[PDB]
Amino acid sequence: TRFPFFSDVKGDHRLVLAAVETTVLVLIFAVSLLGNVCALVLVARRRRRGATACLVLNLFCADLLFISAIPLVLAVRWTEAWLLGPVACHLLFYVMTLSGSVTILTLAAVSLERMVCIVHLQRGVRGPGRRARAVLLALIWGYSAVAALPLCVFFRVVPQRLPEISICTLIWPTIPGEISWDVSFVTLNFLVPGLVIVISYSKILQITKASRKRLTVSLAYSESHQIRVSQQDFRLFRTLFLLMVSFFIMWSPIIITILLILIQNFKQDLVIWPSLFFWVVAFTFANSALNPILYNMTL
Amino acid sequence: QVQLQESGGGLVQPGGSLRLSCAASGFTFSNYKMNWVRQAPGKGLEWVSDISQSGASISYTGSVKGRFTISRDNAKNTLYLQMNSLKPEDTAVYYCARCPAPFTRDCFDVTSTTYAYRGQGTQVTVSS
Amino acid sequence: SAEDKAAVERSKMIEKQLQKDKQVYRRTLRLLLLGADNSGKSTIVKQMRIYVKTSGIFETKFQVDKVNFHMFDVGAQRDERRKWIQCFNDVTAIIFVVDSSDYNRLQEALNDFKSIWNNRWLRTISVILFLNKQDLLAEKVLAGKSKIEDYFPEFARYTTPEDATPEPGEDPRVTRAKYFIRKEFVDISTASGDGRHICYPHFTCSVDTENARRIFNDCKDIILQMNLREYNLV
Amino acid sequence: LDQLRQEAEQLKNQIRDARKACADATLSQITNNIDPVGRIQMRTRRTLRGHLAKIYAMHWGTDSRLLVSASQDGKLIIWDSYTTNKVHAIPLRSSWVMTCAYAPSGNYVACGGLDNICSIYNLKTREGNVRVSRELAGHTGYLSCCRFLDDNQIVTSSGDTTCALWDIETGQQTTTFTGHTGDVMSLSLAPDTRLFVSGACDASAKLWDVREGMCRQTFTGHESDINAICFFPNGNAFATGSDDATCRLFDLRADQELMTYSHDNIICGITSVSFSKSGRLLLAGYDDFNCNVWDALKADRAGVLAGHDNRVSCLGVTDDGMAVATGSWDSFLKIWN
Amino acid sequence: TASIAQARKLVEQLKMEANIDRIKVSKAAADLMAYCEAHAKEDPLLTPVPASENPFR
Ligand SMILES: O=C(O)CCc1ccc(NCc2cccc(Oc3ccccc3)c2)cc1
Repeated sequence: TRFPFFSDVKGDHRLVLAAVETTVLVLIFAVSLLGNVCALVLVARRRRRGATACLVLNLFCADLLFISAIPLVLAVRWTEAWLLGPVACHLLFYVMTLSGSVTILTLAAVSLERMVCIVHLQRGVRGPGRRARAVLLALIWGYSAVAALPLCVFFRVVPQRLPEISICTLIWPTIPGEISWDVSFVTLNFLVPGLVIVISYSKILQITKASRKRLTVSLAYSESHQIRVSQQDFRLFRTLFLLMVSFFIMWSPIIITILLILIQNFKQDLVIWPSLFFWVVAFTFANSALNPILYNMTL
Repeated sequence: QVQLQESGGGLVQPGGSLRLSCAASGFTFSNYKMNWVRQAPGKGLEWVSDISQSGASISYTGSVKGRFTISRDNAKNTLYLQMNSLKPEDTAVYYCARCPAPFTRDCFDVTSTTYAYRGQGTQVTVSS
Repeated sequence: SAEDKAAVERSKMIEKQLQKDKQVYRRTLRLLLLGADNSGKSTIVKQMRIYVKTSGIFETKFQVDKVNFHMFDVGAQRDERRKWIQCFNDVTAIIFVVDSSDYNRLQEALNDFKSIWNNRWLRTISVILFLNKQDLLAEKVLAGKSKIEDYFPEFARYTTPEDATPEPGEDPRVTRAKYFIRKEFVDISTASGDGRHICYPHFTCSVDTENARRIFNDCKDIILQMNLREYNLV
Repeated sequence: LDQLRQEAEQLKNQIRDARKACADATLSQITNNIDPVGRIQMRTRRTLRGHLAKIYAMHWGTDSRLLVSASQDGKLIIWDSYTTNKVHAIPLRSSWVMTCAYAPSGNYVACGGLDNICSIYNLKTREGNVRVSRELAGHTGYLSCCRFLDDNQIVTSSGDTTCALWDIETGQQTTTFTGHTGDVMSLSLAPDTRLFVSGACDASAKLWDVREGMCRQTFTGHESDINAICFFPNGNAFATGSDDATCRLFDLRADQELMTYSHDNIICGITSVSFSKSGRLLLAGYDDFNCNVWDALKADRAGVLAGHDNRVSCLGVTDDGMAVATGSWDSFLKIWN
Repeated sequence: TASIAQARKLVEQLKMEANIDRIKVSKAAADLMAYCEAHAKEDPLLTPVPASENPFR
């Protein structure tokens, strides 16, 4: 047998569990939609000047594309089987992966440009213009849409006996191809952006702390003045650590789940509730509601 | 028609005391911050003291600390200065001054080029 | 039609020119110079330079490390300042020069700085404070002819802080005087306790060379604070 | 000295009594049966973009189609307001420009500021280029306002407490008007163009005869600096804006103040004033970032124009009466109708 | 001698001003009302015009 993605059979208490799942998902969907619409409308009034506030548009668009896969999942959870057809089983996971990869890479690019523009604006050099933004967005979308083809090519509907009904599952041609895709995707879409984010925010913190010291080392205000000067940098220290750890808290479980699935397909000793997979996905769908706050909370 | 008229002053033996009273008309007295300035023979204009819109913030120059006090009656539209233990170097002409704008905490009112909202001053002489 | 196409072509040419001009306007830094007649701000202008009758304003241009500074000085105006000072609400910084070795017109400088700090249209603008003519201050303190306590009585009980690190070679009396005078200005600086804008003080002489570098570094710090506040991080 | 001061006091008291012996009734009493104008609502038609920094002044042409604006980045732009096409963009020599004007014949424009100089620009050149033709010099303080009378005569007011009338073709002042004590902030020309009025940052206003060069009447009543002034359409009244958050209607024949426009909420000063074609509305611009529309005969606010982001600094109404243009410190012009 | 000149100029200007004719407030108020009521039907801002005659629509 093979893993029943999104497909599991409920016992006597099907109604209660189904109601809980549908309520959770519809609430998440509504809140995320409202948040991203408000953020888009708010950043749409900036026709006056914006250089660092252009990729945030791409981020919010990716979130609104990501949150769109709720209804199909709800249908499959309610009707307990694949009753949709090959097209949906070909499109769903591909669209979800495209949206996720876009979100991650956009976060990385925003942080890197903030860090690099704190410096070259201080050196009086021309900032990146329309051409740089166009090239960057084109490369990001192209790589995202080329690196996730197997989920649209190899996902298919077959009949099987659920641990007989029809299920959407994934068939690979060879083990090396599957393992290579898993390893390369994980390493080039989760690890490198994390390093970039952490390094950028760490060096911003270093420079700010170094700048705050010359007010006493060199200019030498007083001993009772340096307290009266800042009184407010704790907000910056809190915000930087918050933005640094949110990425690694709210995007790791799905990677762990992917690795567990591959291990199961390599060793048969494991067993996992499909409800666990559903709940992991429902937890990941909260990024689409959290992102438009952490990047606008102090506005 | 803004008007600021002074009263008091005169001749005082050293170590004496006296009082300066200024009456204001033509504006709502309570919205404005008020000052006392003075001009000494053969010198420019100098700042002496100031009081804010209620009386909760008072400031003096270093040469008159512990000697001169200022007060403000908003009902009687009047500004007061009390002088104790005078010196021969306190002989001058005294003007009362008003800030240009209301609801504000800064001044630009020491100039010679005929600042508009200022009085004609009184003479205070200390010698014997 | 047949005429409207020419009008749109005209407008497009004008827009192209405007874009090319914005490219260079957004890249220079503007500074406003302030002081009094007994100061030495003209010497600062002359030192930084090699690096019409009834004219109302003067401009001086220089560059450091391929960054371009335009410094503006006010020429022939009247005594009052509460009207033409509003034109300068978007400059990067205000450079304020004070003659620190007279003891008689130092209260005027305090009052002027205190009135600039609190103006409604100049609440976001930072100030770089130069305290010129320090050798005269050293000689005057060492002479003993005039006493500071005659104008600031609270100097009669000011002790130099223990954690302070003096410059080598100083006589402790001179260091007392210097530290007291600088504290008198930083006290007004921080009494708001806001964080929008800051005051950077220095001690400079009549023959000096590193003033341009000081302005460069303080401008760098100012630009950094703006960049942090722009990204919503603070 | 003392006798002269006493005589001045006696003359002031006599003038005060002569004024007070005329207020037999108030403007409100005469106008207690006037139907109100109700609510007034206006919407932006065009938003004009292109300046790089804040805007200090604007002026409408006589054709009611083309307008001129001046910004502090050092440029002077001439727009067509029907299609938002830029007809002209002239670069200046000094960037601290405070005023602008538009010749009634449509051939010239002018500008000035902290450089103490008034510059004249010729638009109708056979070579198709705009070039400086005249620089007028002789003031010893910054320039506040300037207004053409015809193609050859121009009247200016400076921040050295003076106003002047200039002959452009020769280049020399022909008369100087003196008597103010503070910096002159604004002036305005009469419809017949034989008198003007001036308000000058010492809480007083004056009426000047152009030809003779002396002062006819002086008007007091405010209590801080005066920022704007303009004529009522028939040329027998004028409105004043100040820094104590109050506008005031003054008359010329009764020789005293007629009306005060204020509210207990406003604690910010007025930066611009202008009337309407029939005089039934008075429009004002504020430091609160929004403009106010007042009924001018009953002293009841009747509308708000509230679409700007920063301080509102200039305000204008066309000669036929179809649109209102506002300009502010965020570098955007707007047209309302 | 600045005080003498200033005082003399002020006295002469006040004397020049204090000898002018004045009318009552009622006549001026009536004239202002008359001008406003005579030109009421031609102020577009007070009486909006149809969208055909409006060039900014
Ligand atoms: O080992 C295997 O064969 C692969 C297992 C496998 C596991 C899950 C899926 N579903 C796609 C899916 C579902 C939910 C959120 C998603 O978002 C992201 C995923 C990765 C990186 C960034 C975002 C993707 C597809 C395949």
